Amino acid sequence: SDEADEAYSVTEQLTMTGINRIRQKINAHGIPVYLCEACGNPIPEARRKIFPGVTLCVECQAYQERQRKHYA
Amino acid sequence: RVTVQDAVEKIGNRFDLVLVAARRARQMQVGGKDPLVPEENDKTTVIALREIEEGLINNQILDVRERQEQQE
Amino acid sequence: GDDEDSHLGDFIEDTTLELPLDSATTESLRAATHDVLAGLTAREAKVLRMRFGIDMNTDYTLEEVGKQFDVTRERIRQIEAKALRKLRHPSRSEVLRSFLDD
Amino acid sequence: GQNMRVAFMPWNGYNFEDSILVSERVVQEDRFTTIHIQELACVSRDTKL
Amino acid sequence: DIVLNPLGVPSRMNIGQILETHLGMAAKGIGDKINAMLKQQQEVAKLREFIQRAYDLGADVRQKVDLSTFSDEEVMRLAENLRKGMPIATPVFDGAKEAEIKELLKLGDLPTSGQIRLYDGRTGEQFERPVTVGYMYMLKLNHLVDDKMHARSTGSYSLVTQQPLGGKAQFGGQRFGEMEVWALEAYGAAYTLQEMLTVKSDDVNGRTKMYKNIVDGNHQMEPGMPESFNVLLKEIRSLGINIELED
Amino acid sequence: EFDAIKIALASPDMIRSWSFGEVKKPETINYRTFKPERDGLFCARIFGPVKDYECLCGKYKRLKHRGVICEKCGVEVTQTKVRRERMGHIELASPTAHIWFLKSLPSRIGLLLDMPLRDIERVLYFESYVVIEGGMTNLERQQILTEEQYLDALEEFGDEFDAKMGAEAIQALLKSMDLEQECEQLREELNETNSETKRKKLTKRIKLLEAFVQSGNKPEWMILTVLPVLPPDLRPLVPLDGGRFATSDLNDLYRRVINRNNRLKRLLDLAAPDIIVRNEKRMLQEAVDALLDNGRRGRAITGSNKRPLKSLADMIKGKQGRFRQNLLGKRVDYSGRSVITVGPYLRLHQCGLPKKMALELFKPFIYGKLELRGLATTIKAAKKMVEREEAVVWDILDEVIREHPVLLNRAPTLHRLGIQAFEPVLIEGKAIQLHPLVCAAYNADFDGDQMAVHVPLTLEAQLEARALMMSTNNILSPANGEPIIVPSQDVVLGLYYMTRDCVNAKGEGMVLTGPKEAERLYRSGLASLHARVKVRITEYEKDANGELVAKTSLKDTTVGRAILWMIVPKGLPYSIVNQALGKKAISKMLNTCYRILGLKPTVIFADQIMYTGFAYAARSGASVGIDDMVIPEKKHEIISEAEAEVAEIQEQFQSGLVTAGERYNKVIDIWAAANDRVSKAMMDNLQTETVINRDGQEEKQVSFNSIYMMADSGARGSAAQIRQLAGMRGLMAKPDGSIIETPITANFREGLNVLQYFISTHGARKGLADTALKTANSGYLTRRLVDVAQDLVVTEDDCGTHEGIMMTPVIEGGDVKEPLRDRVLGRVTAEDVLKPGTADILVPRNTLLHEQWCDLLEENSVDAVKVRSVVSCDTDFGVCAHCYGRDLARGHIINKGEAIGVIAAQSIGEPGTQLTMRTFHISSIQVKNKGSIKLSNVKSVVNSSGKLVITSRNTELKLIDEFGRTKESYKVPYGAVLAKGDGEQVAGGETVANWDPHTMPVITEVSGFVRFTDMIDGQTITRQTDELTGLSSLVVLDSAERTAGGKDLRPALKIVDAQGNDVLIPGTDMPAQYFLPGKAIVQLEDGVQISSGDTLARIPQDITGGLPRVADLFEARRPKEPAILAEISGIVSFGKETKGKRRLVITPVDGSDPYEEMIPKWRQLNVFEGERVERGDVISDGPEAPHDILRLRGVHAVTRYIVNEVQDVYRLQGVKINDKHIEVIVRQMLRKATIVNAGSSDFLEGEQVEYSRVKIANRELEANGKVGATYSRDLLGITKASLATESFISAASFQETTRVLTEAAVAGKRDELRGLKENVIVGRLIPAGTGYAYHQDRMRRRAA
DNA sequence: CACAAATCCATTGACAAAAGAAGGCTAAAAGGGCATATTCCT
Ligand SMILES: [Mg+2]
Ligand SMILES: [Zn+2]
Ligand SMILES: [Zn+2]
Ligand SMILES: [Zn+2]
Repeated sequence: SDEADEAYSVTEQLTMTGINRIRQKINAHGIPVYLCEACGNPIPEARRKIFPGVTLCVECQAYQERQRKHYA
Repeated sequence: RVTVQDAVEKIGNRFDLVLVAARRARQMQVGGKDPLVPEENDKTTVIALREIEEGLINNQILDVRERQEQQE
Repeated sequence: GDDEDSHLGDFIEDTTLELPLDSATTESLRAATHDVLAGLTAREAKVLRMRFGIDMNTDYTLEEVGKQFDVTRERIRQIEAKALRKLRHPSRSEVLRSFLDD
Repeated sequence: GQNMRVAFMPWNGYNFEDSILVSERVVQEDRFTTIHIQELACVSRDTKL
Repeated sequence: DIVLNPLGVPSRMNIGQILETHLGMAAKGIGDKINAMLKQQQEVAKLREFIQRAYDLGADVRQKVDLSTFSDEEVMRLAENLRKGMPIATPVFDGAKEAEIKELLKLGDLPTSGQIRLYDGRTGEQFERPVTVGYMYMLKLNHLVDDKMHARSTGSYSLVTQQPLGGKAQFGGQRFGEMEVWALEAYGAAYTLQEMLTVKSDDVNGRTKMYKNIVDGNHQMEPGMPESFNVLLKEIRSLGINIELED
Repeated sequence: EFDAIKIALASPDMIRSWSFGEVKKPETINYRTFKPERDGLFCARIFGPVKDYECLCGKYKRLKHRGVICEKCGVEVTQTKVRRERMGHIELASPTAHIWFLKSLPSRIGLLLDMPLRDIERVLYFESYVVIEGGMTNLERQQILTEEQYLDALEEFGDEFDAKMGAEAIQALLKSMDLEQECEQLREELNETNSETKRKKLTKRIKLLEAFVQSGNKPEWMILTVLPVLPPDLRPLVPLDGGRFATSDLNDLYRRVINRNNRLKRLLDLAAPDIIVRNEKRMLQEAVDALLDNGRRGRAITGSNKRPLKSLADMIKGKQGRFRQNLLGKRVDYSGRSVITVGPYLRLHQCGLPKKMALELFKPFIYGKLELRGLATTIKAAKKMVEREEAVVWDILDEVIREHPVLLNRAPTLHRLGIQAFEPVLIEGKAIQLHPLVCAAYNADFDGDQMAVHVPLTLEAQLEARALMMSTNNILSPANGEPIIVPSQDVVLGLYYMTRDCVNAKGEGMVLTGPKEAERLYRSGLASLHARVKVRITEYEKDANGELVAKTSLKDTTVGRAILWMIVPKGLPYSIVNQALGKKAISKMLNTCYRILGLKPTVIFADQIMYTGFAYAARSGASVGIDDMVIPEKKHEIISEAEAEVAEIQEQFQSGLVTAGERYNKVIDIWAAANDRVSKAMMDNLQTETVINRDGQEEKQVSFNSIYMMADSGARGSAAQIRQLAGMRGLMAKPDGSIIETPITANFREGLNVLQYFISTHGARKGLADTALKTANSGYLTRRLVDVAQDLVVTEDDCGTHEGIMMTPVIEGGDVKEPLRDRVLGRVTAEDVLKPGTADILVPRNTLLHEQWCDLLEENSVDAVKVRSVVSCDTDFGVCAHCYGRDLARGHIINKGEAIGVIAAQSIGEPGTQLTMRTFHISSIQVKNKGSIKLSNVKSVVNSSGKLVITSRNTELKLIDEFGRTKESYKVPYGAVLAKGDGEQVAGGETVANWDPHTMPVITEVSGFVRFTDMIDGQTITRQTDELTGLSSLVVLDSAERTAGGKDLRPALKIVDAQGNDVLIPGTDMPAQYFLPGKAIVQLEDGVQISSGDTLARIPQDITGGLPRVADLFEARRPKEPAILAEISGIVSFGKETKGKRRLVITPVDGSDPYEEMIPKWRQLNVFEGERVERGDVISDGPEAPHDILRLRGVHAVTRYIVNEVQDVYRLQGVKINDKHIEVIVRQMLRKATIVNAGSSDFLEGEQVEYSRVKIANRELEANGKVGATYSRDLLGITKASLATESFISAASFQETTRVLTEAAVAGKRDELRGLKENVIVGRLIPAGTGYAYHQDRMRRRAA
């Protein structure tokens, strides 16, 4: 009907997919590596506790974030 | 006149129904006959569909009446 | 304007068109005058169609009607005067009285 | 605009999708009248006749 | 007076109308209290006392109005202009909370929930589950119908293509666009469509005959050629192209 | 009366035949009088008189002079309309080139003379000569020269050159060349050069030349020497009030071309220098070229207006042009507009009308009646008196409107239900009434929306409107049989408030003698509207043959439900009004009423349900109050906890444990979890907060909060928005998709400070901006669907074929996403339906599966129903009625005539609006429930564990129930660890397969030892020893891992025995040695033992839903990652290596495998080079293209892929749409086709032509003794399938007009009016609907 | 039967008029020319 009555649907679809993507981008479960893969060096157990499923230490993950930031 | 399901009870395809009600209403409006069913002060289309709704008119009865007119 | 893309020419109307009512009027006129011209004498009914441009390629002048009806250039106007003087009757030719609006 | 005693309730379908049901007291108190002073011009262009 | 639809508020999430109509109910209640005090010509002192206590409530509200430099000379006027209802303010984002609205509703003796029992006029019997009232500030937008409603039997016709005009100023007819032609094709309407795009719009000789047969009680229709198609013939043929209508 | 519209090139003698004279002067009119000039662009003599029956000099001014042309002014006195009909011509001083054969895309004069278009351009604009009769010196007809070369050819001989430059040169080129000579020449020069490019190119060009041949058209006709002018009227020079004038740009364009022509004439009689005259000729070619069209030429040569002058062709094409806008979309007389309001009082079969509009539209009717009554004299008196509006005209109007319907219509007519006919009801005021149960069908609220009313004039029109279009006949949607008169927004709230148990109220728990005493007890004020009650009722559960057998009971129910029962008709059972009766249930109620009791009772019951629902929602006093928006008491707790969480993550981020690009995601997920928690808390505190105490103790009931009551009822809104009221309101993502990490912790019952509102504004703005843009293309996919399948109508009654699709539910291992009920309701079975008892013929050959047969199958559980689709209907030029089925607005079998193409388009379109406008995006088979298991394509062996494991590829699991069906299926990949077998009645909750993405094994078929072949280190592979524990193994190495000294070898761990052979795989002529590709992770070293089915070497390794995903999906566009498959069915094997891409061929069982192409290893292989994969088997990667589904798995798969592809876009949206329609667009997508061999045909073998010519041809040639011919099935996207059309008027109306016209011009095409887009143009009846009789009988007239 | 007027269509015979093609008037358009040297813009 009225365009605000529709535009709410557009907005909520946009934001629902936003939350879904940014909530699916966290790794759920698995056997932690105990070592950042890019360096084979230990990922300290605090990081192992917060996100169960991490596979990088802070440095190599930071590098990958910066690399993906330019999208290619 | 409310609904024409009965007109599908009489003939089929729902199109020859309309196009023959139009011919019978030609006969009944452009003075060539009067109705076989008592019109309760109704419009010509109404009467045509009604007398169709009695099994009194369809393509065959109208055409045989046509031939009887050809006897003149 | 309107951002509708209507050009200027999309609003310039016609002036050659016969007003669809005025055609509907005139179809009764040649019928209605046919009505009184029905209840005329064969001379008056024919002479008036003779005198005026009715139902043909027509408007034969008064001398021309004097020839065809074979009476007189002067006598025709007499029966022509006789024609509508009988038609000038209120309560006889009131049909065209309908085609008057002051 | 002007403030009306307004109630929120269906009342018999006269406000179905976005409708409204104004009392005759509103239109009789002259409470929503307006003045539309519209204009009409007319020229005299001397034509060829 | 006005009976809105209570379903508008969930979907259209605009709580402003409920909250504002509650607050306006409080304002008109204060006004009705003042009018009872006034038309009865209660006092000047008691009127002053009540108005004063009405003009202050709510924590640290920025304005400070009092009746020292008044009055009387002023509170009779400041009543007679508030007799229709104490006009309130509310800043755009620093407005009154729900609480101060309810305190207004308690000042005048309206129900704090903002909701009354109403009685159906026709039946005279009483609704269930009290309904909300209050003084919403309505407006009259200028989509006024009687410059909107419009229709034509047979008006004028555009020059180049023999079709009706477009505007209600010029008596344009309703556009029979492209989607409507599909809509009629989807049904069996074919004579409907034929008249709609031949004798009602475009055809020069069929439209006159159509009008005549209407006045003569014969509801027939003589097709003829759509004038727009004749223009398109002259236009396609205006190039070195020979389009023709075969036998 | 005409037929078979024609078109072709125009001869100069033709064009002279049209005109009535030739324009010479560039004058137009007289500037003092406004009479036309002598022979200007408005002539008296040429284009006739100016006013009715008079000359222009005034010598003759009567109708009696009709026809005779005056002698002084010479203007043929006739009607003044004749100026609209005459045409003028122009004799150009020199030749000039038509732009449409010049600069159009395929260059009609380009490939008519072997030339590049730039060559003929250099010729035309007087740049370089072109040789004709160029002697036997250097050239004969083609090659260009220069002025150095022109003079060194004119050097040494003046004779023997005979060439010109420009228009005359091209004209002598065309006028000299013969068609038959060149066609036969390149015919002989074709089959000796039918190389793959040369063959098709020369064949198409010779096709064009032969089309020129049989046309009788002459190429030199293409170049213009006489130019025809429009009549004056179509390019008028109207007088504007105030002395000004208005003309069309055609006028000044004609004027400029006449000026350049006069100038070139003056030049020619001067014999001025050839430079100036050549510039004149160039300029005239420019002028004419910009006359016929404005685009191909560089600069649209504008005027004093700073806009481009609008030339000829622009008045045919484009949106604005005659075709697309004015020739279909045109205004109408007897039609009016107004604002719509509700007026719920009046029945569905009618609408209120303003009295003024009613007296306007039916003006001529009322004139006719006032003359029939004699209440007036003539029509003039009638108009005068109706303008006075005396009393009698009101009764005349009430009389004439009485049974006379009117059409209502809205601006956005999406589907056919956007136009319905009502019976008027004379209303004062100026709004238009409307039955509220029809708004939803229109999709119009009452915020000031405006319908329009047209009057059906013709008596056939009145009957069409009443019998086909009237609202009461049109209640069921066409896109799906769901009734679309459902209670929309407020009557559902009243009905839900009516049927609602409360534990204690007035008169709780009595007994009532009937529903009527319930009503009498409630209105008197002795029981509540909804108090739990034992009631005596009587339900008419008709069970026998139309027998309405009543039977009573003592139902325990609400007083309200008992009341509502009194409006239910005889049919239904009481268990339908014996619930809460929300929005869903009541729609189901109307659906069941239609299903059980016909139509008329359902319409009467619909009006009753609306009346009673409105009345009780009035009684309810259902309000919304600020107290009714409850805030959970435990909200601030959750807020504090989540703020503690965000502080915690911030603390850790300062501790150097996380990235900001993950701190973001953690805080987002924190707030989202808090949001769902707040919503659940608020629902608990609101959905059932109501506690009540009958007989002491308190009890729990659903709440009576009248926001909950308007969400649980489903009237308006849902639980989510009510969250948005009380709880916290989301996170409010930015416009693009970046979510802003600090939520709006407020709600709407509390306020929002400026930054909360500002953060809201991003999403609100984007949403409103893109909902105002689905308006910009409300009808774009609808248009591009209609303009492809419009020409398709049900034409015959039954084509007697047996093909179709085997319907089966859409289940993917979860729950049945689409039962066999819906996918088969209303279709026609092509064969019997055999119960799994294998002798129970249930529906023989042509039983239309209504609710009853589909019911019987439902409780019989047969799920194998071969149903005749439309797409395999054998009919020609249409579809078998019995093939299409029944899904009409009317429940019965389709009837011949119905334009099912258009309704298919409008059904696949209009819910498209209900979709999202923007393309959004989104391991072991554990048995989920009880049953048995079936492995389809189960080609496996007892493996190393003695168990089952996938040696095949397409093993698809199935939760076998004992019903005779497939309960829940799964896919089992290659080498899956089948923890059981096939045919085991198993338990629930069990993983019967397992496999690893990093272990795609090459497990052994049978036993053997670890005895290698070719596995050589340094030459082929690396002697890997993973010495973290010390294990050595010979893993296979790819060619960039293998050296060149072993790259021409094929590594494999050869299957052996304890003896010394290579044990050959039984079934093939090869010994078993499992050749391995790169990365083939091997462990078993040389000489180790294995047995049958052991782990040899286990090599390692989102759905969209938008609308423009669908238009693409209806286009067969080759996606980014196509998946090619096998063209042959047999054992495969590799080939050449890395010519950019790997090579490998699929070897037949006995035939030849010449099939190989550039297989890139970037796209990973899923099959080795030793499997017997059949045609249509998965080798490539990614998303399969729909084309290859057709060419490999046939037409039925490509349609079952496409309907099951586009349906799930609707499915993923919650939208419902029938599948029948998505086939009818399919059937247009594959109408073209290509040939396999000529045989007895008349076309090229490697050619393309539509199906039906072949379909009529080689089925007829079987009737003859001659051979049939074979054909390849093409497949075109809708916009690409739509251009290919048999007409040339149906194509000009929608596609590139100039492209269609020149092609259909040079082709000499002849259109015989068929389809629905052309007959609208010509304005005769349509072939499809009511005018199906009118068009067949033309065939009898076209049959003598 | 059978004689005397009112007046029918028949001219007859005068006049007042309307236009219809030429004759006089004249304003309009059309054409016919003017050399110290201006040398590629849009
Ligand atoms: Mg709207
Ligand atoms: Zn690292
Ligand atoms: Zn003349
Ligand atoms: Zn079929």
